[PDB]
Amino acid sequence: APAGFQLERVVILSRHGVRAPTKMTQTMRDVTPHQWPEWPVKLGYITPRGEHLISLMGGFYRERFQQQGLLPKDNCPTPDAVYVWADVDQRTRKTGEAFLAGLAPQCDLAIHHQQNTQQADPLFHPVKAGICSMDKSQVHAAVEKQAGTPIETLNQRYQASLALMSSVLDFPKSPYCQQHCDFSQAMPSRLAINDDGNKVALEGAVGLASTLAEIFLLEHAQGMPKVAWGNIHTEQQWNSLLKLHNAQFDLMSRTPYIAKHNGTPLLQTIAHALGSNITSRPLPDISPDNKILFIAGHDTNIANISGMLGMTWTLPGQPDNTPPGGALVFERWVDNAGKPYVSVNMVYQTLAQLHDQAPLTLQHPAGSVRLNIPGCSDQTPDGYCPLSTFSRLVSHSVEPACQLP
Ligand SMILES: [Cl-]
Ligand SMILES: [Cl-]
Ligand SMILES: [K+]
Ligand code: NA
Repeated sequence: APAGFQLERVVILSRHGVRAPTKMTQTMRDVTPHQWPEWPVKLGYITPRGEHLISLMGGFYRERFQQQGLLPKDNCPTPDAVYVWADVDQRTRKTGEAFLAGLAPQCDLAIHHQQNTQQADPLFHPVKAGICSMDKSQVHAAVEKQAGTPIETLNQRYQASLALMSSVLDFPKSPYCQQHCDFSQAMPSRLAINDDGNKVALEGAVGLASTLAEIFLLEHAQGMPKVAWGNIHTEQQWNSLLKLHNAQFDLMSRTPYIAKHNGTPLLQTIAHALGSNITSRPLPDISPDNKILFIAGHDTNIANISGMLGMTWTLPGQPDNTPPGGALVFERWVDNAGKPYVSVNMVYQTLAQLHDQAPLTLQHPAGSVRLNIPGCSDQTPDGYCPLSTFSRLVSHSVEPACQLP
């Protein structure tokens, strides 16, 4: 950092770690003659390896923040300094615990989360929680705007990637094709919404391939002996398959109309934690002297925040834009005249770092991409957005109806 700059605190919005598939539907089984490999935990759970991998990130964060004077160079942080808010799911709660175990091994720290884990946390899922609702016609129009073309035509944008997915699956030899054969032709894209407008999905080949491609990446990150039945051989193939996943996320999570309805609570919380002079539902029991706020959520949350702030990225060595344990790290810096700024980085394990379970240290670091905020036209060439500007950008991107009551 520049002479005189001081790191005052950090807010980390992290995806959970490596998990088993959330579901394995009959369509997912039917589109390949091969058998999907069994995971060593319940569907949707983080695996012990996933936990380990998150702890490696915690250790990296410890080294980075110690070097910047934010945490002590040895022995436990004071507990007021570090706070975890995790979503209700096993995968997110255990990610929060694994982060603490890497950040502060054998320190007696515990996470926080919503008391009732059987209901949505409106910080992560305000629409499912009933805080606000989307208008179905507006969703359809906003997704088309984001795609730049009618959604029914989306497969035509991804012919090579869909053909590769077909070959990796051996789709033409699949029970699906014995009952219903070209992967793209068989499964045209369409946007499906429930009656209330609170459940939205991209149906068809791109949506399905997005899910499958992420499962292969997860298998790889889990160190399974057979990933995609041995059918992914090259970096180009990984990139081509994950292109479908990143596109699905751009459409279904980055699209600003959707992103602000799902992301308002989190963006307000993050901004407030960085020092924006706004009203935000307080996190229970958080200290005024908090230095590190770690929020354990989902890929969709990171994508929503990216859409609200107009941030886009590609991660060297990591084909998924929202990889397991990848996090947006928001840093509040002040210069020697006491002016506050926000920097934002995407910090992540490369595909190799996941697969190899690489130790992460300052000498052998996690990946990190410094982000441009396009609306922050005063952002410095070295990446610092004046907090006063960041605050105004947040204020214009949030949906007031979706603020936590
Ligand atoms: Cl289990
Ligand atoms: Cl495991
Ligand atoms: K900028
Ligand atoms: Na999945």
